[PDB]
Amino acid sequence: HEVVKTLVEAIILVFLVMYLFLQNFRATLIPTIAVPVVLLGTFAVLAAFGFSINTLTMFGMVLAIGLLVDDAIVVVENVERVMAEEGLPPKEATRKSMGQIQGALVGIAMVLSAVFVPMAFFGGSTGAIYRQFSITIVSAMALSVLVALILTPALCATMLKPIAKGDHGEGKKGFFGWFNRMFEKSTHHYTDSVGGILRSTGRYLVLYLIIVVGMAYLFVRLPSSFLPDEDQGVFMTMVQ
Amino acid sequence: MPNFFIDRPIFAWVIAIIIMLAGGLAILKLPVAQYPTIAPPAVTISASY
Amino acid sequence: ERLSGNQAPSLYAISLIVVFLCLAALYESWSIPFSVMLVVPLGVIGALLAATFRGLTNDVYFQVGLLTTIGLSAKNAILIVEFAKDLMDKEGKGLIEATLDAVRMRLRPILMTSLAFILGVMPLVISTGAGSGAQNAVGTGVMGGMVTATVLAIFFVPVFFVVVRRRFS
Ligand SMILES: CCCCCCCCCCCCO[C@@H]1O[C@H](CO)[C@@H](O[C@H]2O[C@H](CO)[C@@H](O)[C@H](O)[C@H]2O)[C@H](O)[C@H]1O
Ligand SMILES: CCCCCCCCCCCCO[C@@H]1O[C@H](CO)[C@@H](O[C@H]2O[C@H](CO)[C@@H](O)[C@H](O)[C@H]2O)[C@H](O)[C@H]1O
Ligand SMILES: CCCCCCCCCCCCO[C@@H]1O[C@H](CO)[C@@H](O[C@H]2O[C@H](CO)[C@@H](O)[C@H](O)[C@H]2O)[C@H](O)[C@H]1O
Ligand SMILES: CCCCCCCCCCCC
Ligand SMILES: CCCCCCCCCCCC
Ligand SMILES: CCCCCCCCCC
Ligand SMILES: CCCCCC
Ligand SMILES: CCCCCC
Repeated sequence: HEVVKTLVEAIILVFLVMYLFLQNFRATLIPTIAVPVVLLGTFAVLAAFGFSINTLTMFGMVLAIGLLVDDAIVVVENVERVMAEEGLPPKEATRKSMGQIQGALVGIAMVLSAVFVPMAFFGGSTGAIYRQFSITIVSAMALSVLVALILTPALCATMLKPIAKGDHGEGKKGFFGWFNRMFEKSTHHYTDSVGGILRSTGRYLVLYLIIVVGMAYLFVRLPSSFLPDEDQGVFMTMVQ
Repeated sequence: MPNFFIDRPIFAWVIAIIIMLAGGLAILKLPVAQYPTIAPPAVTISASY
Repeated sequence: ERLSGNQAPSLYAISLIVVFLCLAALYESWSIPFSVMLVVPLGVIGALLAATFRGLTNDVYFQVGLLTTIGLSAKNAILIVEFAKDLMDKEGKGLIEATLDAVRMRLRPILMTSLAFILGVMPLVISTGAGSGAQNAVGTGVMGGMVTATVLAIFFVPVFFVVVRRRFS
């Protein structure tokens, strides 16, 4: 029930971060609706496959949220970008946006399945533990793509507000006015920074090898365990 | 589908390699026997007087 | 214990091979997949740092949280590399110009996701009460992994693609 509470809390925090960028209530609901639709759907897939609601399957749902919002955000943001670059109405920009990313969304899910599926083939005691995550996360990703191809496009065409060509919300007054101008400037600072990095290149390959060796050192230093000892509000005392 | 993979021979190879991978891994864990279970099962009651 | 123990390198080696093959099919290239697969360590360093500096261990919750972090970081890299290759193939742009257009277009959605998920796993990091041991273990590795994966990838993915594209014609 504490993990169920952090799902609700995570969806609320997703909603707020979405409202910071989309800056209108209807648009903010599109990614916020997609998550619980997929997650609830995932419970029905666990039911079909004879899996249970447990700590591992529940934490599978929490970790899944990241992959679910991204599917929704990729679709919603790309429509907003098309609407801003060309000035197409929501329905036209949606059709166009889906046309150029719907292929990648399906492709990505098959690449990502190759990350999570393998650990469903661990043997014996440890096997069942890792298999809870694999099937929960892979099932969620599958539904996420299917939700990204049915609902998310339909909501984008009906709920998104028409954006005029060249309008990045810099003309807004208040917090959104300042944030939109801050991000637009920050995006120029970013591309100018990357543009300079691409001229150097070699000094980042060497810096990357430092991050990889830094990783390797930390991996072998970090002690490995299995499942933490939880305080369960009870214990026993032996008298021999 | 044939026209699709004529222009995408790497995709064509990828599908083939993944199938050979699943097979190669499968062989390692497959049981070995002369036959499968071909015999119908029997139950014997033993008593002594 | 004695009958079977540690089959980890085997399954993650296959995973690594199949991810490469899937990326090779996606990009119709034996070389371009490497530009995406080189982001794996960018999210691992942050997870290891987070777990190390909180005195946590390399456990189930760290591992599954790390695969999730690698998933998003690789997915971010895929869409950056996909947008760049599209501009080069369709719009007929140069390597540098297209790569700069790709990262420029993919910045907002990357940060939108990163912030949403990092802040979403905050309740787990600061969690107390029943099952906080598991919550702390999950959130710590993810939050640590996501921030390094987010800040490093946006600067390194464009280097990976440009460098990899150049070595292989
Ligand atoms: C929005 C994203 C989704 C968030 C995750 C979904 C919630 C997950 C909850 C996991 C725990 C649920 O555990 C389940 O609870 C429901 C009630 O809610 C119980 O079901 C109950 O139905 C009614 C409800 O008044 C009770 O009268 C009855 O005693 C009981 O059967 C199940 O017996 C229990 O197994
Ligand atoms: C054991 C089963 C064996 C089968 C294993 C299969 C795993 C491989 C899955 C890899 C995922 C590939 O993902 C797929 O990539 C191709 C690349 O041509 C994309 O295809 C798209 O690419 C470009 C677009 O500019 C065009 O050449 C093509 O017309 C278009 O359809 C698909 O939109 C995407 O869904
Ligand atoms: C231990 C791991 C540390 C991780 C660090 C990851 C990267 C940190 C964020 C990127 C900041 C780099 O900052 C960026 O560097 C490049 C190259 O030095 C600079 O590039 C500048 O110098 C180079 C050569 O001196 C010129 O060719 C270029 O025209 C000029 O703009 C950018 O102007 C700067 O914005
Ligand atoms: C969607 C992927 C299905 C995974 C199949 C599970 C295989 C479990 C058998 C492992 C041996 C006990
Ligand atoms: C005209 C487009 C046809 C695309 C065919 C791709 C289907 C691949 C399925 C592979 C199954 C093993
Ligand atoms: C297992 C992956 C095989 C890679 C094929 C190499 C391509 C060489 C083409 C010149
Ligand atoms: C302690 C808050 C209630 C838990 C059930 C969602
Ligand atoms: C189960 C062996 C250690 C796992 C390292 C990720």
